[PDB]
Amino acid sequence: MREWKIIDSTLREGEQFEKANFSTQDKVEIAKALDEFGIEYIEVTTPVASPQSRKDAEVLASLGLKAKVVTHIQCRLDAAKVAVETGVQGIDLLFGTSKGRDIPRIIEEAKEVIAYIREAAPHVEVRFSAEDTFRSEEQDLLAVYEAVAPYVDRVGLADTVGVATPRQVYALVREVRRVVGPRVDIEFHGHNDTGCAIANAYEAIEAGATHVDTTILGIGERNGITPLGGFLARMYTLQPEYVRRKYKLEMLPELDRMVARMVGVEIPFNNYITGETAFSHKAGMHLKAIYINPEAYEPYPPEVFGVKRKLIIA
Amino acid sequence: MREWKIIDSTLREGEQFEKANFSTQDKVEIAKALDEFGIEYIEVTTPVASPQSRKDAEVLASLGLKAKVVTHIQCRLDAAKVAVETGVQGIDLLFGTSKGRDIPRIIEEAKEVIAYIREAAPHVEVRFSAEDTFRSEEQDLLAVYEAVAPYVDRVGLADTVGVATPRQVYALVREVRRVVGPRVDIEFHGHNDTGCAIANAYEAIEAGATHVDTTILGIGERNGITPLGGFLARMYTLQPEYVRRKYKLEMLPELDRMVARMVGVEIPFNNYITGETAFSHKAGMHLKAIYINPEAYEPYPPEVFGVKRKLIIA
Ligand SMILES: O=C(O)CCC(=O)C(=O)O
Ligand SMILES: O=C(O)CCC(=O)C(=O)O
Ligand SMILES: [Mg+2]
Ligand SMILES: [Mg+2]
Repeated sequence: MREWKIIDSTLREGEQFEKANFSTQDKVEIAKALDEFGIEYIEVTTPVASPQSRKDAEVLASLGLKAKVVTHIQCRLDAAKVAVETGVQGIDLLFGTSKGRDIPRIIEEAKEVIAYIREAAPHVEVRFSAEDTFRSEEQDLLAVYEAVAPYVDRVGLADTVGVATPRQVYALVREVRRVVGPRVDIEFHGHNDTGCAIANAYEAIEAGATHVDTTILGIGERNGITPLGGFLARMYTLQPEYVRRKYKLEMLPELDRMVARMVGVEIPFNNYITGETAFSHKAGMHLKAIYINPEAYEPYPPEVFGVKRKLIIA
Repeated sequence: MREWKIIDSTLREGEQFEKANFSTQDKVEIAKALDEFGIEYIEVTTPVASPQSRKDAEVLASLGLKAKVVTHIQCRLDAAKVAVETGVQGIDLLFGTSKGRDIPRIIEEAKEVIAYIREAAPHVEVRFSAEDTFRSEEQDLLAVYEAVAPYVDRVGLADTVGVATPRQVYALVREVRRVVGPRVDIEFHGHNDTGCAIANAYEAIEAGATHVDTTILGIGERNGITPLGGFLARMYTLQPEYVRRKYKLEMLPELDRMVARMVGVEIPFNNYITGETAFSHKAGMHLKAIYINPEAYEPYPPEVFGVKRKLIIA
């Protein structure tokens, strides 16, 4: 069934955006606004990055938000300790691409970090991801995921370089689901270098993924990851009842403006839903249809997301 | 095999962009620049739109470009006459969604318009599309395409409202290929309302499509269609030899600037390849990899497209 949640990573992946320079107060404002919106998880930079990243994690995790606050660390004993001490509700392990590949060792090293966390904070949710998941040799990847999955709440896949294709993502998520079973959750994180972050997230869900990483406006390393708004536009057309129940969709314009303001960008003219142009109609044969029925050339209603259409009649 | 061509529609679909107001000279400049780039087709607004659309079609078709110039008309006898008289090298018929549906009639009406064109201009390439192809009842759609295909050079599919999913596009293109046979070309046109225009174009090609519609920066009705640059980024990662042979890729920045300048927009901060941020790296563990190998977190080389990476070390 198509049930899924969003992990916002504006305060993690989004910090890796070129122009991101979030004050503790910027982060709190973003987190509170995402919580009001209904977002299920808020992921934050590793506490090990700096004394300020640690403090921010500590504060965000203690905000009393309905959303779970989770932090993203390298899969190391070092960083695990720091992470649990911050009070986060979840820890997202990333086993980085080093790595040749000795698999029961990798399995041992992962299970150890995971074991410490269960010991030291049994109520913290643990996710395990290998970096560059879609480009790793698949037998070894599945071998590691299959062995680690009984010990974790979730496994993730990361299209780190933004080159995975929708059918590749669908296929690999299906194989992961087959080896981890129905209980373990499956998270997808995808970069947008080839314009496939939204499509891939969607195919990931169709294949059984339960969690999708987004950032507001898609901010992140390079051209960033799956954007919150474009993702909701995609999901809304397919599950409109579900999506409108889950989230305060009319808040999207303000989330996009807030982050645009803070990182010093303009909202792209063609940005999903909230871009200057998202609902503009011009062709005569289009306009003549919008008068009998606004739906005729509209994928979704603009009022649902708190915006309006423009007609260009001249 | 993965052979395909691009039909640029900046001078057709792109004219339907909210802020598009192209002078005859703007169009000539765009067309010449696309021709230098290596684009195979340039599609232009219907000559029936206004006396100026007719003139522009006439001029563009007579520029002596290597690219074929083709015009997009309603599937009517009226408009066909006007179209051949302009000297275009191709005519792209669109049978609009009216339509209930009486199929041998629709087939008769289409075959007639097509027959006139063969009579009056036997060297003109004819494409047939039904509007809103992915949402039409499939048996009737395939019935019409199958009957019309022996008489045309190409059939197209249009995701008019921008809601088709990548696996739906793949499937329907496969079914169309099955009924039209290996000779007739297959064109895909997709809107970006749900962030799937690039993904869909790519899946269309994997399924056997031979032609993809793009506009520079994706300008078009609403948030527009498959953007030239994001499409090339997608294809380049998969067929780098082929793509770099076909097109002058280092011209992409200037094509994007030219159109941004003319329609009065800024290039999106995260725009594929040419956006301010397309090649910016920040995370410490990313930067430490870019020094040993720039490829480690880069989908494609920036110099290939005439741009540079940015490192954010502080
Ligand atoms: O752990 C993850 O899923 C994401 C880490 C990341 O930014 C990437 O691999 O692209
Ligand atoms: O004829 C076509 O393929 C495209 C016409 C169009 O703009 C659409 O259906 O979205
Ligand atoms: Mg990432
Ligand atoms: Mg269109």
